[PDB]
Amino acid sequence: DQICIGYHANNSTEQVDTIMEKNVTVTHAQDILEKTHNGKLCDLDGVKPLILRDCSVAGWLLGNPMCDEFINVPEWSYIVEKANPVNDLCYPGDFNDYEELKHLLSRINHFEKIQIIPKSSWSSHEASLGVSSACPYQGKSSFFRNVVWLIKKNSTYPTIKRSYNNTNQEDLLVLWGIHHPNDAAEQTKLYQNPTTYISVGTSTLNQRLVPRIATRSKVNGQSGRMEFFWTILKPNDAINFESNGNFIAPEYAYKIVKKGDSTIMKSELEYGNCNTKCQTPMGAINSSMPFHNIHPLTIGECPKYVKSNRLVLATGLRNSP
Amino acid sequence: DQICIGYHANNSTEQVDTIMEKNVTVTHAQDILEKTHNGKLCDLDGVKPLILRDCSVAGWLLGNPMCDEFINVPEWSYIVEKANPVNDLCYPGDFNDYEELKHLLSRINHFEKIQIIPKSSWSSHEASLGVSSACPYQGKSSFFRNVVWLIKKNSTYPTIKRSYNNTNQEDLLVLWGIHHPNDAAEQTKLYQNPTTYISVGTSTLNQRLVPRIATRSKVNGQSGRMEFFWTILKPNDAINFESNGNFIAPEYAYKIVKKGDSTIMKSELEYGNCNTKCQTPMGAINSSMPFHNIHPLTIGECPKYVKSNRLVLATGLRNSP
Amino acid sequence: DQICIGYHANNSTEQVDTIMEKNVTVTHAQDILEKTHNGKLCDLDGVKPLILRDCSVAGWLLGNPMCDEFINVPEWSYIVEKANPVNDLCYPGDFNDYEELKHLLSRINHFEKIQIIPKSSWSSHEASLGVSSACPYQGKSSFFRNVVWLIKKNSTYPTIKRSYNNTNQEDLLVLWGIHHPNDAAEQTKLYQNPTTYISVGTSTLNQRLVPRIATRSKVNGQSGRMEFFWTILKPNDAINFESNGNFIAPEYAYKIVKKGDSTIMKSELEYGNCNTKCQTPMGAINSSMPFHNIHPLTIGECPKYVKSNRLVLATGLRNSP
Amino acid sequence: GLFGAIAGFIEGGWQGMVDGWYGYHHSNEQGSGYAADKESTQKAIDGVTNKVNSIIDKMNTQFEAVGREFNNLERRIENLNKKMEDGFLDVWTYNAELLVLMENERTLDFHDSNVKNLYDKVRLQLRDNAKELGNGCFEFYHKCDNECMESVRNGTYDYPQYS
Amino acid sequence: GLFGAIAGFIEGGWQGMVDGWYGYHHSNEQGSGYAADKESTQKAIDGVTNKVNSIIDKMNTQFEAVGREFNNLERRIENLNKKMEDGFLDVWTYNAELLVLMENERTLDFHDSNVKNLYDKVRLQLRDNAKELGNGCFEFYHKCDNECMESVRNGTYDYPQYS
Amino acid sequence: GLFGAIAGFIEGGWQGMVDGWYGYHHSNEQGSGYAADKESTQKAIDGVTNKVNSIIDKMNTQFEAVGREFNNLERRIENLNKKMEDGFLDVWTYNAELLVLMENERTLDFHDSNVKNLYDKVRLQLRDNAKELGNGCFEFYHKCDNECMESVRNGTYDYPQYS
Ligand SMILES: CC(=O)N[C@@H]1[C@@H](O)[C@H](O[C@H]2O[C@H](CO)[C@H](O)[C@H](O[C@]3(C(=O)O)C[C@H](O)[C@@H](NC(C)=O)[C@H]([C@H](O)[C@H](O)CO)O3)[C@H]2O)[C@@H](COS(=O)(=O)O)O[C@H]1O
Ligand SMILES: CC(=O)N[C@@H]1[C@@H](O)[C@H](O[C@H]2O[C@H](CO)[C@H](O)[C@H](O[C@]3(C(=O)O)C[C@H](O)[C@@H](NC(C)=O)[C@H]([C@H](O)[C@H](O)CO)O3)[C@H]2O)[C@@H](COS(=O)(=O)O)O[C@H]1O
Ligand SMILES: CC(=O)N[C@@H]1[C@@H](O)[C@H](O[C@H]2O[C@H](CO)[C@H](O)[C@H](O[C@]3(C(=O)O)C[C@H](O)[C@@H](NC(C)=O)[C@H]([C@H](O)[C@H](O)CO)O3)[C@H]2O)[C@@H](COS(=O)(=O)O)O[C@H]1O
Ligand SMILES: *[C@@H]1O[C@H](CO)[C@@H](O)[C@H](O)[C@H]1NC(C)=O
Ligand SMILES: *[C@@H]1O[C@H](CO)[C@@H](O)[C@H](O)[C@H]1NC(C)=O
Ligand SMILES: *[C@@H]1O[C@H](CO)[C@@H](O)[C@H](O)[C@H]1NC(C)=O
Ligand SMILES: *[C@@H]1O[C@H](CO)[C@@H](O)[C@H](O)[C@H]1NC(C)=O
Ligand SMILES: *[C@@H]1O[C@H](CO)[C@@H](O)[C@H](O)[C@H]1NC(C)=O
Ligand SMILES: *[C@@H]1O[C@H](CO)[C@@H](O)[C@H](O)[C@H]1NC(C)=O
Ligand SMILES: *[C@H]1O[C@H](CO)[C@@H](O)[C@H](O)[C@H]1NC(C)=O
Ligand SMILES: *[C@H]1O[C@H](CO)[C@@H](O)[C@H](O)[C@H]1NC(C)=O
Ligand SMILES: *[C@H]1O[C@H](CO)[C@@H](O)[C@H](O)[C@H]1NC(C)=O
Repeated sequence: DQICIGYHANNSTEQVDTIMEKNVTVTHAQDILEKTHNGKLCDLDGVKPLILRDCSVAGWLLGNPMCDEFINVPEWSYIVEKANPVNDLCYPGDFNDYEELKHLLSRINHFEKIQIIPKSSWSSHEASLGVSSACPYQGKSSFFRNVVWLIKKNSTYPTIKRSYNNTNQEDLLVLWGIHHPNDAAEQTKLYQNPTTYISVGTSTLNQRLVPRIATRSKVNGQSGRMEFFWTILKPNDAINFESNGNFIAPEYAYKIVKKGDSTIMKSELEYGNCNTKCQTPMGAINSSMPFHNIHPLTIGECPKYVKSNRLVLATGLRNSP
Repeated sequence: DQICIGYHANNSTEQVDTIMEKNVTVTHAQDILEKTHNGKLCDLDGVKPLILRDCSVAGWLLGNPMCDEFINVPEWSYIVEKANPVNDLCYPGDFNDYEELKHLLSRINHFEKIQIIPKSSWSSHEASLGVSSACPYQGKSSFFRNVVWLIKKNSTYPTIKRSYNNTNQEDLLVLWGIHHPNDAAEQTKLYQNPTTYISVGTSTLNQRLVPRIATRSKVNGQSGRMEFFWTILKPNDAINFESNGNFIAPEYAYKIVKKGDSTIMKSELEYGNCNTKCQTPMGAINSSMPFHNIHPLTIGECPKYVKSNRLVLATGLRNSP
Repeated sequence: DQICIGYHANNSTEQVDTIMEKNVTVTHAQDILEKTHNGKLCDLDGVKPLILRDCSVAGWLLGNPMCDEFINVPEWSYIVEKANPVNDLCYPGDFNDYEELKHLLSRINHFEKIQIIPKSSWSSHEASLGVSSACPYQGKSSFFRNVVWLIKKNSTYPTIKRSYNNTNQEDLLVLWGIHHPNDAAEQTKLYQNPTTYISVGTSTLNQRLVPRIATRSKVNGQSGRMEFFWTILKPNDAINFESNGNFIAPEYAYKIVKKGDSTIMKSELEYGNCNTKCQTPMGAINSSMPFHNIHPLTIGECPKYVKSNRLVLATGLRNSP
Repeated sequence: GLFGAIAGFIEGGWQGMVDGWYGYHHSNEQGSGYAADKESTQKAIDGVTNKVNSIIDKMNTQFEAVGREFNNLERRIENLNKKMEDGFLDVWTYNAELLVLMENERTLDFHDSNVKNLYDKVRLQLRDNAKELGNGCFEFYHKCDNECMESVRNGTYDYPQYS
Repeated sequence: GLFGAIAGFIEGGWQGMVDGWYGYHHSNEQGSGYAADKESTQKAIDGVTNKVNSIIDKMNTQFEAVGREFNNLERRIENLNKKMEDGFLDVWTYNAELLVLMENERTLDFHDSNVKNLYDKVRLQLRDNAKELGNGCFEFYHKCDNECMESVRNGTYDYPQYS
Repeated sequence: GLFGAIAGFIEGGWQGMVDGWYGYHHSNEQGSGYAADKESTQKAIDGVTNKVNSIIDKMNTQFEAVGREFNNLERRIENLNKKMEDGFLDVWTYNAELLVLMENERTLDFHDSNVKNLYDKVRLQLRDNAKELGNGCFEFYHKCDNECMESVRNGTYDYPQYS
C-alpha cells in the first residue's frame, strides 16, 4: 500500500513567459490585455460626439456656409475632427491663437449661440454685400455666417463705435476679424480710407489691428486674406470696438453653458450609432481588462494603454506533457 | 531529552503588505515615509524667505506704494507669493514677459536697488504730477515708486534722449513702461504730440513702442493702461532711451548681487518664525525618512516626494498569534 | 567509498552586487555597460558630418564671408556646431525664429544652393556697395554672400516689386532681411524715403516689415542692426516682394533635396577622420553592449544611455575563497 | 523549478485530480483514488488572487495621453510633447511587461513550493513507518486501509500505533 | 512561506527568545531554555540592513518638481508641464510602492529560509541519533546534558560518541 | 543562499571540476574524480542565457534624448525640456540598476537551488544504503565501484541490489 503527493494537470495549452523561460504551458492563465474594438465612433455614456465630418473647428465656429449642419449644435461628449478637413477657412487667412482655442474646447461640453450685434443694426454702413466666391452657398457667393463683412455706403466709411455688455452670467466666446486687401487701390475701393485700424478693448484686452498689404498667391481664387481673433468676455464686462475700415464684425458670439471633460479626437472614421463608456480614435472598448493596446488617446472610463501585444499572467502551475 | 529549532515572536502589531498577502503582522518594521509637517512657513538654513504677503512680484518690483515693506529687501532663501495677491498692478495694465522674469527670480537670492535716472534730473519735463487715484498712498494719489510718469511742461513735450552706462560689474534688471491713453483728446492733454513713440536700445535690445488707443473697461477706476517692459543690462553696456510722449521712465533699477538656488513658492500661509532645512508650501519638514508625502514642490535638503499614504518595510519576520 | 555533490569554483575575482550583499565574487559575470569611446568626431555609416568649425548655422546659411568653406556643402550625416561659435552674425542683428529653423535641420541631410534673384538684375537700384567693415573678407569690407544689401542709385530708391515662382519639385528655404538704421539722417542717407516698408507674401505668408530706429550700443563696430527672416516656399507657389527701402534681398535660396535623420550636435571637438555607426558629442562608440554611459545625445545605431558607472550581471555562481 | 518538486522528483501532474491543485493519491487493497488537499489549495488560490488584484491596482494610476495641437512654427514644443507622451508609454509598457514576467516566475515557483511543503508535511508524519520511494510516493510497511489513508491526509497519522 | 518552516512545520514563534531571531530551545533533566543562534541571526541583520540602505539609495535620485508659471494664452504648455510633473510622480510612486511590496515578500521568505537552513543544519548533525518529531524538535535516544546540547549548537555534535 | 547548499552545508566549490557548474566527486578503491552533471548544468546555462537576453530586450526600447534649442526669453520651456530629458534618464537608470540588482540575487539563488535539487535527487536514490555525512557527501555501506558510481550519476542506482 502507498500514498503519493502530486499536482494538477489538464488539457490546457495556454502559455506564459518568465524571465528564464518562454512559452511555458500552464494549467490556468489570465489575459489582462484588451486587444479588440468595434471599429466605430460612438456615443459616450449616451451623450453623442460632435462629429464635424469634413468641417474644421474654425469652419464650424466662424459659421462657414458649408458647415450648415453645425449651426446651433447640441451638447457633445467629445469632438471628432479629421486630419485635414477640406471645409476649413473658405476665404484664405489665419486663425489667431487657434491651438490655444482648440485647447479651451477640451474643457467645454456645450455652446449656446446668441446674437450680440444685429446685422440690420448697421444703418450707417452696408452689411449685405460682404461676400466672396471663395465661400459659395447654393451657387451664390456667401460668407462666414457668424461675422459681418462691413463695406462703405455711398462712398463713405465713417468710424464705427460699438460696445457690448455681457449681462449673461456666463463666459462668452467672441469672434471677429480684419481684412487684408491686395493693393492700395482695393483698399480705397472697399473702405475708401487709405489708412485704417480696428481697436478692440475689454477689461483685459487692449488691441489695435492694422491691415497689412502684400502681393499674395491666389488661394481658393483669392489673393486677399482674413485674420480672425477671439477673446473670452467675462460676465458683467463690456467689449468695445472702434474702426475706420477693414473690419469684420461679430453678429453672433457663442455662449459657454457647460464645462466638462471633453476632447478633440482626430479620426477619419464616421459614426456607428453605437454606445460605449470608453472611446478611441480607432473604435470603442467594452472590457473588464485592466489594460488595452488599441490607441493611447482615449476618453471615458478606460483600461490603461500599453504597447504590448501580449500580457498573460500565470494563475495555475506548470502543465505537464 | 530534546532540542528544538524556532524563531522570535513578540508583542508587536506592526503590519506590512506583500504582493500575495496584506496586513501581515511582523516583529519588526521600518516606516520610511514622512507624513507630518509643522504647518508653517520658515527660515531655510537660517536665511529668511521673502514673504510678499498680499503684494505680487510685479507690485514689489515696480514699487507699488502698498508694497512699502519691500523697498530695499534683504537677501532671501526663497520667495512666498499668494495665489491671487490683491496688491498687484494698481494702475491697470500688463507686465511683458512676466513669467519669464519670475523664472529668472528662481536663480536669484538678492537684489540691491540703485538709482540710475534721478527724478530731479527731468528739468525739461514735469515729473512730480505723474500719479493716479488707482495707486493711493496715505490718502493721496500716488504711483509705482521705481518709475517716473513723465508729462509735458507748459504745454510742450520735447523729445527725451537718455543713456545709462552700466559700470557696475553686475547684471542689472532695468524696468520701464508706456502709457496707453483712452482717446486722442487725452493723448494731446497729457503729451500733446498726436503720434508718439519710445525707442529703447542696448547691445541686444532693439525696441520701438507705440501707444495703442482703445475704449476699455474701467479697471480700478481707470480705462487707461500701462504696459511694462524689462531687460537685463549686462555690465559695461549702455541702454539708450528716446521718446516724444507716453513714456514711463526708470528711476531705480535692481542690481543682481547674488545668484543661488531659490524658488517662488505659492502659499496663503504667513510666517511661523521657525527654522528648517526642508520647506514646503504647506509647512516645513524635519525627518530622516527617505520619503515624504506632504507636497511635491519643496526647497532645501529634502526627502523624496511620493503620493503614498503608507510605505513600511518588513525588517523582522512574520509574527505569530 | 563515497560520492559527493558540489559545484564549480575558479580563479575569478569578478564581483557583482545584489540587494542584500555587495561585492559578491562570482565565477562568471557579464558586463553590459559600455564605458569607452575613441574621443573623436567621425563619419556615420560612411557619411561625413557637416563640421562648421567656428561658423554658426546662421553664419553658414546667410553666407558669412568667413564661412567660405561652407558654400555648396555636400550631404551630411549630422551637423557639428560649437557652443559659442565666433563667426555668427558679423553685422549685429537677430535671426527670426532661429531655433525653429535649426529644428528643421534635424530633418535635413542635404541642401543644394540655387540663385533666384540675379545680383546683376538690380538695374534700377545699386547692389555692389551693400557692404560693411563688420564682415571683412581678405581685408576689404564685405557682406553675407547669399543676400543683397540694396541701396539708392543717383539719390532715388524706387519701389521694388519682385516675384519668384518655385517650379522645382522641392521645398525651398528662402532667406531675406531688413536693415534697422541708427537715426533719421542715416535712413535718408541710405534709402532717402523717410518711412519705408517690406511686404513679403506667399500662399501662406502675409508679412509687412518696417524699420525700427533706436540708439544702440556698437556691436562689432556698428550700432545698426539687421533682422533676418525666412520661409519654406512650397513647390509651384510664388513669393512676392515689395519695398521702398531698407530691404535685404535674396540672391540665393537653399533647395532641400534630401530629408533624413540628422541632428545638430554641440561639440568643441574637431574631426578624427574615423568611421562609426554610433556617434556622441564626446566621441564615437563601437560595442555590442546593450548599454553605455558616455553621453545622452547620440546619433545612429546605439546602445541605451544610462548614468550608471557599473552594470554587471552574475552569470555564474558564488565563487568560494 | 526552484523547489524541485514540480517536474522534479515528482515527474508529472495528475489529469485525474480535478478538485484541487495539490493533493494525494492512495492505492491499497480496497482501491485507489485522488483526494485534493483543500488547505494548501485554498492558500494558493488566495495568494494568486491577491497577486492579480495587487498587480491591477498598482497599474491603475498610470500616464494618460492627451491631444494637443501646435502650429507650423511651434515644431520644437510639438516634438517635446511627442517625446514626453511616448516616453511615458515606454516606461509604463516596460513596467507592465516586466512585472508580469517577474511575477509569473514567482507564481510558478510558488506552486512548486506548495507541493514540496505538502510532500514534506506528509514525510514528517510518516517518519520511518514507510519507504520514501523518491517519486512523491510513500510505501507503507503496515497495511494501510482507507481510514489509515485519511489519517495521513487528516494530519492525524498515529505514528506510535503503526510502529 | 516558501520554505515551509515559519508558520509551517514550526507552527509558531517564541516570545521566550529575546536575544535573537533564530535559535534553539532545549529541555533535559537539568532544565530547559532558549539560546539564540548568533551566526544565522547576524547574517539576517546584515542582509536586511543592506536591503534597506540599497532601497533608500536607489530612490535617492528621483524626479523633483519645480514651479513654473504660464499666462492665459499658454494653456497648452501649462498643461504639458502639469502632465509631465504628475507623470513622473506616478512613476516614482509606483516604483517605491512596488519595490516595498516585492522586497517585503522577499524579506519574510528570507527569514523563512534561514530558519529552515538552521533546522537542516541541526538535522544533518544529529543524523539517526535522534527522532525527527516533525514540529522543529529532535528527541534524543541518548540522554543529552547541557554540554551535549551546547555540542549541537556548537556545530560540534560528536556523532560517533553517541552511536 | 536561500536554498542552503552553496556556501552552506556544502562549504565550498571545486576548482577541480572544470567541465560543468554542478556535479559529483567520487572516491573508491579504484580512484577518485570529478564528473559534471550535464543535465542540471545545461538547464542552468539556458535559464541564464534567456535571463540575459530577456533583460537586454526589455531595455531595448527606452527614452532617447534629442537636442532642442531655446532663446533667452524661452527659459521656462528650456527648463521644462531639461527636467523632462533628465527625468527619464533617472527613471531608465533606476530601472536598469535595480533589475540587475534584483536578478543577480535571483541568479545566485537559482544556482543554490540547482545544487540542492541535485543533492536531493541523489539522496532520494541512495535512500538508507549510504550515510548522509552532512557535507554534500554520501558514504556507502556496500563497496561502490566505478559502475556503481556511474549508476548513481546515471539516475539508475539499483537500490534492491545493494540492500
Ligand atoms: C485676369 C483678370 O484681369 N481678371 C479680372 C478679375 O481679377 C476680376 O475679378 C476677380 O478679382 C477681383 C480683384 O482682383 C476680386 O477678387 C473678385 O472676387 C471677389 C470675390 O468673390 O472674392 C468678388 C467679390 O464681390 C469681392 N467682394 C467684396 C466684398 O469686395 C471680393 C473682394 O473684393 C476681394 O476678395 C478682396 O480681396 O472679390 C474676382 O472676381 C474681374 C471682375 O472684376 S470685379 O471683381 O471688380 O467685378 O475682372 C477681370 O478682368
Ligand atoms: C461721469 C463723468 O463724466 N465723469 C468725469 C470723470 O471721468 C473725470 O475724471 C476721471 O476721468 C478722467 C479721464 O476720463 C481721469 O481718469 C481721472 O482720473 C485720473 C486718475 O487719478 O487716474 C486723474 C489723474 O490726475 C490723471 N493723472 C495724470 C498723470 O494724467 C489720470 C490720467 O489722466 C488717466 O488715468 C490717464 O488715462 O486720471 C478721473 O478722475 C472728472 C474730472 O475730470 S478731470 O480728471 O479732468 O479733473 O469729471 C467727471 O465729470
Ligand atoms: C567719432 C566719429 O564721429 N567718427 C566718425 C565715424 O562714425 C564715421 O564712420 C563710421 O560711422 C558710420 C555711421 O555712423 C558708419 O557706421 C561707418 O561704417 C560703415 C560700416 O563699415 O559698417 C561704412 C559702410 O560703408 C556703410 N555701408 C553702407 C552700405 O551704408 C555702413 C552703414 O552705413 C552702417 O553700418 C548702417 O548703420 O557703415 C563707420 O566707419 C566716419 C566716416 O563717416 S562715413 O561713414 O560717412 O564715411 O567719420 C568719423 O569721424
Ligand atoms: C513562442 O511562441 C510564439 C507564439 O506561438 C512564437 O511566435 C515564438 O516564436 C515562440 N518563441 C520562443 C522563444 O519559443
Ligand atoms: C454692464 O457692464 C457694466 C460695466 O461695464 C456693469 O457695471 C453693469 O452692471 C452691467 N450691466 C448693466 C445692466 O448696466
Ligand atoms: C488592512 O488594514 C487596513 C487598516 O488597518 C484596512 O483599512 C484594510 O481594509 C485592510 N485590508 C485588508 C485586505 O484586510
Ligand atoms: C561705458 O560703456 C562703454 C560702452 O558703451 C564702455 O566702452 C566703457 O568702458 C564704459 N565706461 C566708461 C567709464 O566709459
Ligand atoms: C565594494 O568594492 C568597491 C570597488 O572595489 C569599493 O570601492 C567599495 O568600497 C566596496 N563597497 C563595499 C560596501 O564593500
Ligand atoms: C508658377 O506658379 C503659379 C502660381 O504662382 C502656378 O500656377 C504655375 O503653374 C507655375 N508655373 C508656371 C510655368 O506658370
Ligand atoms: C480523521 O479520520 C479518522 C479516520 O480515518 C477519524 O477517526 C478522525 O476522527 C479524523 N480526525 C480528524 C482530525 O479529522
Ligand atoms: C563547545 O562546547 C563543548 C562543551 O559543551 C566544548 O567541550 C567544546 O570544546 C566547544 N567547542 C566549540 C567550537 O565551541
Ligand atoms: C549506466 O551505467 C551502468 C553501469 O555503470 C550501465 O550498466 C547502464 O547501462 C547505464 N545506464 C544508462 C541509462 O546510462
